[PDB]
Amino acid sequence: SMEMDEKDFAADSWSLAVDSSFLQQHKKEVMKQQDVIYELIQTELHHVRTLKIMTRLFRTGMLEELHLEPGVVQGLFPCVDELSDIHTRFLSQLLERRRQALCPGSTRNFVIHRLGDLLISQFSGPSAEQMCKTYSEFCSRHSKALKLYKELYARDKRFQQFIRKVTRPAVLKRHGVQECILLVTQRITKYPLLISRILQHSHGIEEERQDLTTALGLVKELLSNVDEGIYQLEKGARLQEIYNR
Amino acid sequence: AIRKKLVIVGDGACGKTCLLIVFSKDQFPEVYVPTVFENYVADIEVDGKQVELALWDTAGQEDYDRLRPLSYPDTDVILMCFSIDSPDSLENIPEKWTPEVKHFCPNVPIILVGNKKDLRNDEHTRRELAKMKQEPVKPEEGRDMANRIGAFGYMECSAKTKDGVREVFEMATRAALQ
Ligand SMILES: Cc1nccn1-c1cccnc1
Ligand SMILES: Cc1nccn1-c1cccnc1
Ligand SMILES: Cc1nccn1-c1cccnc1
Repeated sequence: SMEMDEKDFAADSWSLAVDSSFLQQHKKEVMKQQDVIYELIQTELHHVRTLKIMTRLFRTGMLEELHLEPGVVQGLFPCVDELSDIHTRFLSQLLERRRQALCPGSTRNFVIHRLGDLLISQFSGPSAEQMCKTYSEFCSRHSKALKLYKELYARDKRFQQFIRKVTRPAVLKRHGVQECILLVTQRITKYPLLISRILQHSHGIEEERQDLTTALGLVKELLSNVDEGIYQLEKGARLQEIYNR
Repeated sequence: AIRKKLVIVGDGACGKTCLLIVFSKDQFPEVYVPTVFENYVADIEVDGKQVELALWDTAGQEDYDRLRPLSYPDTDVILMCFSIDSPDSLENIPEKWTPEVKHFCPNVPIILVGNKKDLRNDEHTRRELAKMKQEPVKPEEGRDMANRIGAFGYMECSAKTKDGVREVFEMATRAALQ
């Protein structure tokens, strides 16, 4: 992540991120809504950062330092460039909505009143089709990636030294290779939980309540399609084992 | 330190997310209780042994039968949760959660955990449950379910007051080490 965004999302909540004199000007219901919107953006910023650790620290580091057989790095990090493009673009839209809402003279005081339309756009049309195709591919390659990682760590000395080196810093404690893969798989199922709680506090404007209800429905349709499109790939699996599923 | 992995499973209203949040922060948040839990790696020292215990939640995966099992690879200990204010969450333990965990995590110890124990003597909870001819889960009902499903053990906690929370994770670390 970049320092400007990390500082804007360093606080545990929206109520602690804004100035107390600004917080005091809002009703409790607005504060509850803003705290959940802030958590959605903060966790999206962290999710994009997990994808950057996968692409820049692990993937590119292996290509530039190690002598792995072709197709091995892609097997460890399936779809990471596509996933990074989807979420970096989504994160850009969320952060621009916050930036437009800032009060003049402030870099921290804002209220986002219209999130629903942005979520409907993300979870409909071509961007939803790309999310569905990419997560169906990623989640079907998840078990294979973990097994390839374990095999390489147990048998390749230079691979083990590389992993221990780049995961040594305290800031990588939660972000080893296997931890990154499960963090990405689990991201998509966090969206309905966050959207439902934002909706619970967005009844004040009927257009907003309707837009968040539509967005929640689109996210659930996407998840159902992804879930129905998954079948774990296994290295060396035989056709007979596949057609006898 | 040796690395171990913990996964918590249970119905949507069982309190698993709150339990992970309270343990990982060592506090019931005073300003904002997070909606979700990403992951955490706890440094735990139990009975003289140092362990890095990676913590994972299955919240949000309850309706997705092909995504949910992706949380299980290489799990060392399972916390199987139910809420004491929800006798319905306990009924789904033996024939939904237990066969799934035994299939994907063979030979992994399961600790059955009764969450929200503070609601057992809460008048509002007793009134709401009495309308459906129900009462908060009794301690013997939790122990009998744990015995029946082949659990490593039975424990209770309250994320709200923090009571019993440290003990659950220290025992989970001992189970993962065996
Ligand atoms: C006083 C305060 N500072 C940050 C948040 N809050 C707050 C406001 C209302 C209820 N609870 C906490
Ligand atoms: C490989 C594995 N270990 C535990 C569970 N799984 C698994 C199997 C099939 C689909 N998803 C996850
Ligand atoms: C195959 C499967 N997917 C999700 C859960 N299960 C399951 C359920 C019961 C027993 N064994 C596996």
